[PDB]
Amino acid sequence: MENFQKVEKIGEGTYGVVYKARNKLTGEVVALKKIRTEGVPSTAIREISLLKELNHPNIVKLLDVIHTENKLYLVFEFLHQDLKKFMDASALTGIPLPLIKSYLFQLLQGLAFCHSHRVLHRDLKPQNLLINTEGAIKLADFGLARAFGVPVRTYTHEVVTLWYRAPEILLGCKYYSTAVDIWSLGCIFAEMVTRRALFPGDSEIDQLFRIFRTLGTPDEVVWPGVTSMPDYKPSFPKWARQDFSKVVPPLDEDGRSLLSQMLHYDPNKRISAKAALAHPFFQDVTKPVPHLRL
Ligand SMILES: COCCCNc1cc(NCc2cccnc2)c(C(N)=O)cc1[N+](=O)[O-]
Repeated sequence: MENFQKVEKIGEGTYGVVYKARNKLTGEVVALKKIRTEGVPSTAIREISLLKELNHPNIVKLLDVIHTENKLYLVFEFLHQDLKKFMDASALTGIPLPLIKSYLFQLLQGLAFCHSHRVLHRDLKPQNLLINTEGAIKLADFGLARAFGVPVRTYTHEVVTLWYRAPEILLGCKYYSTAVDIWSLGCIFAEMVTRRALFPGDSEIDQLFRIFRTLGTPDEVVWPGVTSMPDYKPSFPKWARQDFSKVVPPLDEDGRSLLSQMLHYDPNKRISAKAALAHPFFQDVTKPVPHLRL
């Protein structure tokens, strides 16, 4: 580095190493990501740069895009904990419903904001939802997938998780819609509630079949056009749909009704972030503070 003092290694991200660092001139504490081959594609630069203006309280702020020495670094606002770690830490008694509801509400506001500006995330997962001691939760890395794409493995060879991937993506659709993020968030919502991943697939077909086993194998009635998707095979086993009462017990009917709308197969029928914010589930939403030991 030069202007940033490295405090500690956060880990290996989907695009490269991430460090907690301190700006030597301002003293500001940030997350510094070194982006992975030769020359840095100008298109990515222009696209990522546009993200500097995508500002919202529930979106991790992109502070700077440094393109020097033909290297690429992204400087982000720093938060002390991610939802994956917080969930593992809450596995004992689970995250209280009021906090789950507050987090879901805030995440939907972030999605509504990005989606209104036509920006998609495409790879939402607990690891990129960040929280602070004030009860805020923020979405990290919106827009990077479009700028850099999503790898099978990270640079250290870790397998990028498929657990939150929408079915249209798994079936080969080339054009992603905002619906892909609602799906991922629905999966995360279900995981906060049950304390178990909803669809923990370990391959693309295992991921797809896990979805089919729970929500039923999609057909033309529920998803017009599904049998014409690039990777759809008429040989897919036909599983009957299970009851949500069995999928996320003991979530109440407001919660199950919202989840069901976030997991509709047809992207076009899937609830939008803005409409989800108006769902009765949020009638009694509050902003509790989590128990965070840093
Ligand atoms: C390398 O990824 C592993 C997943 C966590 N990854 C991240 C976690 C963050 N914060 C929460 C946190 C968690 C643990 C320690 N210290 C801070 C931040 C950030 N912007 O503050 C960035 C990334 N990331 O850009 O990846």
